[PDB]
Amino acid sequence: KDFIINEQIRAREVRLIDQNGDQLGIKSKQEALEIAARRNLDLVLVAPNAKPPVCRIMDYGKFRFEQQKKEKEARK
RNA sequence: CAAGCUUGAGUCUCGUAGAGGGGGGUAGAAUUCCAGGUGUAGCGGUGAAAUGCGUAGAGAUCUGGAGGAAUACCGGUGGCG
Repeated sequence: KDFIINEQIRAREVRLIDQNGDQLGIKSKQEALEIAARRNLDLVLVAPNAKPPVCRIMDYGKFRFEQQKKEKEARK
C-alpha cells in the first residue's frame, strides 16, 4: 500500500515510468525528481526491490485517496 | 343607616433611568461550505493513539461569494420585569 516518494527515495538510479505508461528508461534520482516536478506530480517508488528500483510519476494523494475509497466502499 | 373628613388609594402635569414586552430593519467578528491564486506533504486528534481528512493537492496563506446562529469589548454583588 504505502509507498515512499520524492526525497524519501534513497536509490542512486531508478527505472522511470511516466504517468501515461511511457518507459523513460534508467535515470538518476535527481533527473527523475526534476521530471516529476516539471509535471507537478510525485515520484513514487512502486517497485523498491526491482533492479534498478522502479519509480512511477503520478499524483500520490489522488492515488492514495482512490485506494482508500475503494477499500471502504467495498466493505460497507 | 346618613352626612362628612384627607392622611390610605387613585387621577392630572412635566421630566428621568432601564437587556421590561411585541414587530420590522440593519451591522460587523468568527465557524462551516462553495469558487479561484500561491504552495506541497502532511493536517487533525490524544495522556498515548487510532478512526478520520490530504497529491481528485489537504492543512497553511490570500481573494471573492453563499448560508445559518449568536451578538466580544462596553459589562459592573450594574439595570428592568
